[PDB]
Amino acid sequence: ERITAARGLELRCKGWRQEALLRMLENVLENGENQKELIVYAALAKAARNWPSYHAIVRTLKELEEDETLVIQSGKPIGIFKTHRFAPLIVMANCNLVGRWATSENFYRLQEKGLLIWGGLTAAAWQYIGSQGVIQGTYEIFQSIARLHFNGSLAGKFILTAGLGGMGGAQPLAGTLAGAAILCVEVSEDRVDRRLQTNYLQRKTRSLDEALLWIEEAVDNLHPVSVGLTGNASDIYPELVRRGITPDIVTDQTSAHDLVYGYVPSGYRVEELEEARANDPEQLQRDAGASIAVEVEAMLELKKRGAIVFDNGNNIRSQAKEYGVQNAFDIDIFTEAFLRPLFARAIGPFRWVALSGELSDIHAIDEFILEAFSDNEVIANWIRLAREHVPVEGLPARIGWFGHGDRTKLALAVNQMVREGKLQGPIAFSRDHLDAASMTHPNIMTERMKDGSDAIADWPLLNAMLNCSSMADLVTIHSGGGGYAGYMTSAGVTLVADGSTESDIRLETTLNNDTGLGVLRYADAGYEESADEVRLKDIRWIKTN
Amino acid sequence: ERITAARGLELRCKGWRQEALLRMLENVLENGENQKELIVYAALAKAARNWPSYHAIVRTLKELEEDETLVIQSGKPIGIFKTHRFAPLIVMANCNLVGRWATSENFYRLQEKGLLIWGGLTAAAWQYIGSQGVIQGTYEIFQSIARLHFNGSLAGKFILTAGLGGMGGAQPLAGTLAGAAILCVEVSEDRVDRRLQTNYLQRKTRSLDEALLWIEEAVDNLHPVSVGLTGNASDIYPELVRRGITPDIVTDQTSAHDLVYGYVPSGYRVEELEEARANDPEQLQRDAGASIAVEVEAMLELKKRGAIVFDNGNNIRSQAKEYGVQNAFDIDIFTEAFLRPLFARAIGPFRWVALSGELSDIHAIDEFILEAFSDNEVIANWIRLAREHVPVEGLPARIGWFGHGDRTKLALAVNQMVREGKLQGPIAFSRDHLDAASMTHPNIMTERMKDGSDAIADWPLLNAMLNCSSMADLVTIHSGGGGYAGYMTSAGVTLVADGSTESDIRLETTLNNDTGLGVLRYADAGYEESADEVRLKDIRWIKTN
Ligand SMILES: NC(=O)c1ccc[n+]([C@@H]2O[C@H](COP(=O)([O-])OP(=O)(O)OC[C@H]3O[C@@H](n4cnc5c(N)ncnc54)[C@H](O)[C@@H]3O)[C@@H](O)[C@H]2O)c1
Ligand SMILES: NC(=O)c1ccc[n+]([C@@H]2O[C@H](COP(=O)([O-])OP(=O)(O)OC[C@H]3O[C@@H](n4cnc5c(N)ncnc54)[C@H](O)[C@@H]3O)[C@@H](O)[C@H]2O)c1
Ligand SMILES: O=C(O)/C=C/c1c[nH]cn1
Ligand SMILES: O=C(O)/C=C/c1c[nH]cn1
Repeated sequence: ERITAARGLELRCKGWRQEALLRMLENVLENGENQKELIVYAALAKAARNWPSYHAIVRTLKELEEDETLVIQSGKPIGIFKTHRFAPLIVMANCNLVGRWATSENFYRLQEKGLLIWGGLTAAAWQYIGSQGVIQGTYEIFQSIARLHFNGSLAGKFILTAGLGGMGGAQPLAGTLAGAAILCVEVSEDRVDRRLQTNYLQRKTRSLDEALLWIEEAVDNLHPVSVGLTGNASDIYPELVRRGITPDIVTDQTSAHDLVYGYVPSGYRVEELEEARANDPEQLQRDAGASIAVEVEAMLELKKRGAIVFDNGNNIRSQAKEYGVQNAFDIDIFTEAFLRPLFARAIGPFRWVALSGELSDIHAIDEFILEAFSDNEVIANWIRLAREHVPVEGLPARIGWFGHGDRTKLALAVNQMVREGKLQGPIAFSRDHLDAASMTHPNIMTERMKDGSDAIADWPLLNAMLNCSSMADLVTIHSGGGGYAGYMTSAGVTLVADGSTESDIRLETTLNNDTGLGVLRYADAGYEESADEVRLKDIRWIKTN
Repeated sequence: ERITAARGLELRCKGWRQEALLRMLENVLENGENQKELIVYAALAKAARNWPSYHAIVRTLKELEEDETLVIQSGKPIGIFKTHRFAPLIVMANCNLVGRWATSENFYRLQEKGLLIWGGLTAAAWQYIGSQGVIQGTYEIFQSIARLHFNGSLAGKFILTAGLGGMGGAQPLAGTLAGAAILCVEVSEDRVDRRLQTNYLQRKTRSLDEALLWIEEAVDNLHPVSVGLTGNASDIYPELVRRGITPDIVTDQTSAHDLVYGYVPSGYRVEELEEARANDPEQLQRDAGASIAVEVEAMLELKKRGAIVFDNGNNIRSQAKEYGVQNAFDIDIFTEAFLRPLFARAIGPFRWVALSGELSDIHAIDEFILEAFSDNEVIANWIRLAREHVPVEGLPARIGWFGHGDRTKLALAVNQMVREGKLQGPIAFSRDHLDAASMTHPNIMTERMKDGSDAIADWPLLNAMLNCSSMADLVTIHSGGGGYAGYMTSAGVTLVADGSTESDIRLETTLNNDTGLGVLRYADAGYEESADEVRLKDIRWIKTN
């Protein structure tokens, strides 16, 4: 029987802050792409190191007092420590390796030995809310491209992408919300069907000709459509190049970061991957890397024929370069090219979860946002769209990109709504780690920083320490695993709006500092949007020169 | 005019917790090996990124309120954030680079660009107390060797080492406190004289024959002696091999971790190093690496002739291997070979500083320890020796290795002594980062862990987050710079015992968790001393299997 988050108002823990974390753990497994292996998303991002660790985490949370801290180490609960009730209930650090040892080869060996797990960004910290977590980011990428290259509209524009997994599955809905005709190549029919049946996906086919006919009809009419094509991206993309078909936009969101558990090489059936991992994992990686190289060569050709081509944050260019595509980094990254003006003001992927399990709670917050942020036409547009079109996945939840001060405003209003019984139960707040002071990754978040600080990992470490100092409920530091090993370090944070007045202080303190450090990180690198935000919001940026 | 720590009881800041950190900053510069370059020790471990950063840190500390946190990033003050008064006053993260970019070459380039500094372990967190900080560790190494190989006594035993810098300068006194005849090779006459005049060193010479005559007379009589020999270790060590002279113990504590600013190659004069760094830094590194290789070859030969040979934590074996010494790691590391049974109980380099500047404060704490820990003959022996023989360096301070619960006991007694006026002024507590949950370094602290977890850097990240959650005054996360780039990540903590009852809670909470996580880190790796300590001290170690 599949794990699901507890619904309703019956506490299993000593309080609602503890219960919230337990339900978020259950919720990432409920929305997980392979719950049975503790895998939440991204092929091998796990919620805990193993089932023994999971059960001991669950036991510990049920007995944890508000003035204690549980320490979790690469997904394994280690000990319980006395702190105080304005300190995190959990601090965790997942898959951190000292630099010269931070290689994929070392990662697999240590995971085999039982010593670590990769936590993804939001898997091991239990902050994943389903595909919705990434859908506004992708939609904002598509809209930024529209503004930059297509007069503000993707109507009649053709997007090609691949991957309909935990995160990739958001792309068809992001595409059609932006008015685009979007073709998503996916190797697993199982995944195609899942997205069809949750209505992230409109149409499916096994025929490329049929898919292109549908795309053509939509483009010609300026209608949106999403098509899932069963196939391998390293076969389909070169074929479009052969046919001289250049989409207007091309990206990829396959699991290219991991050549053992992620990217399916050309000529392999999904059914034989386990077999291949067991017998000859080395050949499988070589085959996956060669197929990624073919796919990116096709992307590069599409780029030269005029497509807007970009990396959607999966190290696909890094992999392609390793397997011989020397100009792979001619392809843009979505951060530097499209979203960095948002990050520079610490506008980022803020999210919240209705721990009661009641969708009416999300809808009440939706209505609050439309009323209280009505001068913010971006968030107002997004919330209208999400309320109408994003289905419930696990616990009702909402993604909503907010910047400095706005996160705090929302969370304080919601906490009061919990306190006043306008919401049925407490609300958990969190975010992706793809946020201003909380991620360092030279080929994703921090590629080509203005000051060259691409590799500086101080910032997420600072974000974690400051958030611990700011009364958050859960704080985490992650580093890359699998093919992300050695590429990134990030930090996450969870807050529980349980209605109490003491939570008001925690929410205010953490959220102002979580975004505040984000603004200063980009201000330090010389971004003028950040310097403007500092003045607008009276952030205390220290001047030295 | 040289920077010195303020003495006396006049506050320059808004409170004594803030003043304590300001004085510790001044104090590491006062005891610094090259204050003029902000360099505290270890060739390039700096207290701040640059003088502009230093002045802005000083200004900020003078105005910082107890409910605020200053964020420092690789030695540069970034911003001031509202937290609460049971949160750190400072969180800092120094010289952290994502793994694939954590190389010495990247480090130098980024330091050149003005983007980072190496913080050492205790330099950028202002936790260095002078040479005393390391002297008990070295003495415990020598005593462990004595127990293992020489019937409990180094009387009549010959120790050969090199390096009389910030940390290396402790070796002659550690040697003679243990009864040994110790020869210290040092290239700079300036350094030799400094140690002579602070009485860390008994005798100096420029003649190897004279040095060996002195060593021989002492050995023969079972007397202790310390001799500083002006010379290059890569010349002297092979010469002893040539002469068939095998000391009983051989180590090195030169700055072998950095081939640009540290290790002086054979045939270079110290006077020309600056010139060489400017013109041809690449040749200088090659020359330094070749000379380290020669020195370690000599060490390896001495080992085969029966010397107890070990690496004293300066990556000398790593460097030697890189420059061709394939069996360099046949030489023991002091952690795994001698001190790990202490680390396994979180016994570690705890230290405290009399912020009043009054030596009588240290002496009162000394007397307290002798009375309150009298069943602990190890600490009782050490304190007697240190009070008698360790000179004051900068602010009066004391090193004293204590384990779980004992650190807390000491700090609570001292805080009460501050409160009751038995001490003139507040006391700062800290430690080296060479401590149980606070250091990851596969070729120093965590070489050859029982469970193979040598590379896992989760633990210092956890130590920092938990200490932030535990009401510490300053928390830091550092990673390696120079030749340490990619090798290590560590965490430090500072507490201010200012006498208040609220500080009692902070000191208790932080110290129990700083050592408590340390015990659990070694317990997790399977060390039986740790499992014993857990039971003895009722540490809440979670069981999963
Ligand atoms: N680290 C970041 O900053 C960041 C941010 C957002 C997304 N992501 C990345 O998004 C990528 C995907 O995330 P996920 O959660 O969707 O992964 P997931 O593994 O759940 O799904 C990956 C999908 O790709 C399919 N696939 C694999 N090889 C294929 C091929 N050759 N052709 C077609 N389809 C193929 C798989 O069948 C699966 O459905 C990952 O690399 C994740 O890291 C990363
Ligand atoms: N990272 C750890 O875990 C740890 C712990 C303790 C000590 N240490 C290391 O101890 C080593 C020294 O620390 P420090 O603070 O003494 O450095 P320091 O640079 O102040 O002094 C180094 C001394 O070595 C001398 N020297 C350089 N090359 C020489 C040569 N070829 N022959 C003789 N003398 C030579 C220099 O003149 C200087 O006096 C460093 O590598 C530091 O990291 C490291
Ligand atoms: O939105 C999430 O939960 C995760 C986003 C992400 C991207 N890459 C890894 N995790
Ligand atoms: O005792 C100190 O202050 C520093 C010890 C240390 C060892 N290596 C780097 N710092």
